[PDB]
Amino acid sequence: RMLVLVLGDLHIPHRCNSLPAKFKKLLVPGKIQHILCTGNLCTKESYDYLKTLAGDVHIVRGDFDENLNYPEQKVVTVGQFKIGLIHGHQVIPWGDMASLALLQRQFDVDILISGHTHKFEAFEHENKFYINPGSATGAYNALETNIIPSFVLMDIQASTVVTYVYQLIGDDVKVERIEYKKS
Ligand SMILES: [Mn+2]
Ligand SMILES: [Mn+2]
Ligand SMILES: [Mn+2]
Repeated sequence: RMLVLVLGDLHIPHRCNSLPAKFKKLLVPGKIQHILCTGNLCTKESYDYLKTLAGDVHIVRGDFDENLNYPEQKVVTVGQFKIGLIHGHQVIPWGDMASLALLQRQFDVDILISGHTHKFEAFEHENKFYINPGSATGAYNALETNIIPSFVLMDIQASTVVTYVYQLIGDDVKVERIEYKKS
């Protein structure tokens, strides 16, 4: 059993001063084994925060993120799951076959994670799982202001992943539980 935090698009401090208090209340050191961050933290402060939560922090570079030592994309292995991580503002030209061939690697995973849109999605398709954790600070994107702050915890065990989506909907924290099993 491994617990994974999936979040991103915090945009601190430029669109948000910090993670929603109600979310910080839920995140304590010593629980989570891995953090996958879709980028757009926008500062070392947040990275340092995440490192207090878990040692194994995988983050990728989002549009305009300062750090260069952040890979654009990665494939991580947790349990028996290959997990692909990319910010999601790449938006690749089809006709560029070479880049396309490289992409194969990112599509050939059990769990695909990306961000950028600040809009949460989670669903299983053809024995793969797709997650967009949305914005943990509910930061606005260029398209709209009312973004439900959300993040995801994945509990991974063997060939099963239970994904818990947390959303700050007004006053309260709502949780949907989504089960994904690989065959
Ligand atoms: Mn963003
Ligand atoms: Mn972005
Ligand atoms: Mn299944």
